[PDB]
Amino acid sequence: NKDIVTTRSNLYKKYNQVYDRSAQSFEHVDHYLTAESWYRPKYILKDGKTWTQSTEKDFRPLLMTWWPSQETQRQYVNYMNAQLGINKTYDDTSNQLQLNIAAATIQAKIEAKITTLKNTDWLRQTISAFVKTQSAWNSDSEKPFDDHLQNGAVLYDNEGKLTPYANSNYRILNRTPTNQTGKKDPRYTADNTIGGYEFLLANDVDNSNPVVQAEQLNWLHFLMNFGNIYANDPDANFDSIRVDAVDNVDADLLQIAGDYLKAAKGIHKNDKAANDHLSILEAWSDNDTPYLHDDGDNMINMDNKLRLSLLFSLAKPLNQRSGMNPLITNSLVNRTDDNAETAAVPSYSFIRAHDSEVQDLIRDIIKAEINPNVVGYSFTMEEIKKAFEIYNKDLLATEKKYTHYNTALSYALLLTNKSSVPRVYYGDMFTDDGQYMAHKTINYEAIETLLKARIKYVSGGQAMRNQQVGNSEIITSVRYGKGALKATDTGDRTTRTSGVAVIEGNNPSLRLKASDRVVVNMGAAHKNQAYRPLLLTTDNGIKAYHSDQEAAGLVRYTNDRGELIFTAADIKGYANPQVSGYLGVWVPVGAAADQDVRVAASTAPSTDGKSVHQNAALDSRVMFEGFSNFQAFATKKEEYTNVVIAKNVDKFAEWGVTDFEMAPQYVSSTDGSFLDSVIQNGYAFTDRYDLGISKPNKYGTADDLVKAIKALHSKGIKVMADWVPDQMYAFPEKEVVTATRVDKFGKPVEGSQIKSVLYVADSKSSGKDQQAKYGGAFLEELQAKYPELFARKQISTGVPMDPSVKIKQWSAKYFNGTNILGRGAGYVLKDQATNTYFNI
Ligand SMILES: C[C@H]1O[C@H](O[C@H]2[C@H](O)[C@@H](O)[C@@H](O[C@H]3[C@H](O)[C@@H](O)[C@@H](O)O[C@@H]3CO)O[C@@H]2CO)[C@H](O)[C@@H](O)[C@@H]1N[C@H]1C=C(CO)[C@@H](O)[C@H](O)[C@H]1O
Ligand SMILES: [Ca+2]
Repeated sequence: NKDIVTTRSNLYKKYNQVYDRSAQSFEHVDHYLTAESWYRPKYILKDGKTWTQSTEKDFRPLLMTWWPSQETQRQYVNYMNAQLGINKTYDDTSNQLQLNIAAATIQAKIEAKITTLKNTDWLRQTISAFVKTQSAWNSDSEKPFDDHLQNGAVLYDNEGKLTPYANSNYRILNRTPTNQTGKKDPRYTADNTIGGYEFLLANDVDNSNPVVQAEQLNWLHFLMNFGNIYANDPDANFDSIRVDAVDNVDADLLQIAGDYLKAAKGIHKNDKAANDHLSILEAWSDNDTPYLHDDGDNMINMDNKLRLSLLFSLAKPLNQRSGMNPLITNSLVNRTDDNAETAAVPSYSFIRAHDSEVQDLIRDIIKAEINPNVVGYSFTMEEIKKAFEIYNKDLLATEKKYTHYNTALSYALLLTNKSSVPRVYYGDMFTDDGQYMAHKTINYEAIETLLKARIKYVSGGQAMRNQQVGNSEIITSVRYGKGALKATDTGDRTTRTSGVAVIEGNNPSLRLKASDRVVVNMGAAHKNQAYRPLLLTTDNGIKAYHSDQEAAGLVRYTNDRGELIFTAADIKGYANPQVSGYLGVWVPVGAAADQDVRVAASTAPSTDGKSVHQNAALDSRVMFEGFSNFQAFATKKEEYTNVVIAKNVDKFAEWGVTDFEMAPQYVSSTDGSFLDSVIQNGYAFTDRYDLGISKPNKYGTADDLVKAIKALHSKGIKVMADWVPDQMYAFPEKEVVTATRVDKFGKPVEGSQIKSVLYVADSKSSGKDQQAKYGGAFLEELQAKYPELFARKQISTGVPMDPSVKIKQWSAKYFNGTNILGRGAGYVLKDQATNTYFNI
């Protein structure tokens, strides 16, 4: 209640009283005081000598003259004595007068050191360190930890009497696509659970708040007009988006993004529009794909079934590997005989991504050889570097203990499968660490060969076969050639010189019997035809054939029925750094050097109520995830990722890349509280609009980004922006909130001292950043052009988006809560007499 009276505390107690009752003599947060707060007293004991008359800019720790309890005063006195070379300690029976005289001595010698040592910085550090020793002011009162990635979270109370500026009518949690109405959707049964959880990392954005929802749409419009807005260059806009962390945010965002793409880009009218803005989800629940399909196929999800199938049938260690038939049937699309003009559901397919099956491997290495107590993905840079030593040796072993086997086999399937958009991971062609595109992996040659051949040969219907041979099994996968959807189609000239056969085994012990025959039906267009190898497993790796002349001596022929026939002389198991099993790829002889069997999207009207259609034109696309979490930091400008991308767009065009998925371009925060802010990938940020504008991002300056987008567009490659509405990191201004310790679903942890309790968070942006410039700056334009976006009543809330408020400054009122900050349950100071919080 406004008046810190200093009585029976410190011998010097009438000089230490507060300068005035003004708030400007206290370092306060929302007019509360913290254990680390400093204040301006009336007099300063200058050099610990003379009670200097004035105080001006002379702020001193409040813990120098005031304490919450006598026990804390004693702890402070013992601590500060040790810090200042005063060899006296006071145990739990010493009395008040002794403590006040000790505190006076400590004050005097503090002021001596302040005038000796130039500044007060050391005192800030020493006071905060002491405060961290106190359980009411550190992690101890925030325990027990839980399986939140960062050990826990607190949820901000919607009605806090002491913090009404942080109140909310929303904070509706866990409204995943499965759980969007607050009840588990009865349509979707592949996932038993509620399909996600609200609290993932750092400060959790409340995407149930209509004002926030509107600001998310503002941001989306900004990214898709980045060229126009920042550089007045319409050739430098992002073309599409990736929706990050779908299962940790309110699913209303899916309708908002879809609606926006329909209204602003017309993706629902024809395939040309849709494919010009092909947008994706990172949505891990198996309900998300049927959900997104019922929603209109306005975006596409990953095929997680196919992914797991590749992982467990090919990538895992030999003794943990599953049988091979899942590669055919355990997918969105059963590829036994895929003869459809248009598959039932669109999707993209991958084996590794910047996060998936990379940071998992680094964590495995750390947990098993460095620090067994590693928490989630909260690595230190030192742990990361020691782990990449192990990782990089394992990559080249024949017997891998940590990294994937059979990468080239995985890509042989991904890049010749029908009915999916493959997404190539950067770190599978180039090293996961090091400078951008500086070092090829051992699989670069095979993968590049596959990408080029995909342009030239991959089209038509598909047939996958699983054949038990000798002591093991193989699969064949065949594409019939352009224009041949069914195996009986005899084709035209281009059919004859396209199509492909892939043969794989996942067991190095594979031995065929002398009587075994692998009869690969190529299709009715390929009777009595010469075929040559594209990829062949060898003893030490994979031989790639880049031309018909490079393979001139290995030609073989189909019989009169269009069958290639293989025996033990052709197929056996191998064990080398690239293959644990067997891989062979064959193409028909004689395709023109410029043969291109891809197909452009039609402008014919769409008539089935979906926007994206998995047909030959979409199957003609290739997505490229163009970064690695663990890229080195550029040492000179020519090593900047976006600079290098601009310098190699010819390479991406020759690989058939149609969609370049760039890293998130937001300037990263540097708090190091998660992997993303340690290696600074772009997913941990404080300013949604700072795309390398105030400072370069890890990939270059904003002009480097503009030039990279233009260079990609100059080859017809579309460019994808990473929409990250889940969380934000490292806000520069503190705020006092009413909070409750919770699990990642928002359920309160009992036995917790944080329960409708004052808590100090970092949750205000500066008001002088890009957010303050652009926040809500396009809502009037968007409402004017597209009123129906603001008319829709969103599913989770029952109301429209609310664009009547612009978010120029983030504040706790717009967030569900935060990961625990190690500040404790009692950081906000109370008058001990009245058990009342101090306020000004
Ligand atoms: C942090 C990163 O992963 C997050 O999701 C993880 C899931 O919680 C895992 O369980 C795993 O999914 C399995 C499902 O739980 C399971 O039910 C099944 O349906 O599918 C999986 C097993 O087959 O997947 C994730 C492991 O990475 C989170 O949802 C995801 O969005 C996160 N990655 C992006 C987001 C951020 C934060 O902005 C960044 O940390 C990353 O770099 C982004 O890529
Ligand atoms: Ca969330």
